[PDB]
Amino acid sequence: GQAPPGPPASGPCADLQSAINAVTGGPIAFGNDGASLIPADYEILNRVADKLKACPDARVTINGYTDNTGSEGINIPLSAQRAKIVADYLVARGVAGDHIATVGLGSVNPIASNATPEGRAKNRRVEIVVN
Repeated sequence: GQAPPGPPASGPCADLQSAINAVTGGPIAFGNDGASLIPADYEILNRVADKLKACPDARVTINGYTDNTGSEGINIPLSAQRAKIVADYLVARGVAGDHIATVGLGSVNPIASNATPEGRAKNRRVEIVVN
């Protein structure tokens, strides 16, 4: 079952969005595909987790994106994998996994032109959104 998403005084909390955005400096830029993030990864994810634990009442939606040059449909599970990576780190840092939501939107909000692989590398980014 799934507990009804009706939080009386839960949800609206400190601006973790702007807080985490301040550390990330925007979206989560990746530089590895096919394998997992090796040690000496991103201290930012460790930093982000800190404020997510500060207000574990909140819900965070990690949105993953991809380039549109790929086969549509696959982008969904793919970006969902990218987002899961962050969640795993957050949970590993002591953040409540049940309060973290990882989604894969594939190609939705394109940052750069897909004509160039560079832009595609930007488009495959992931963003942490606070509910």
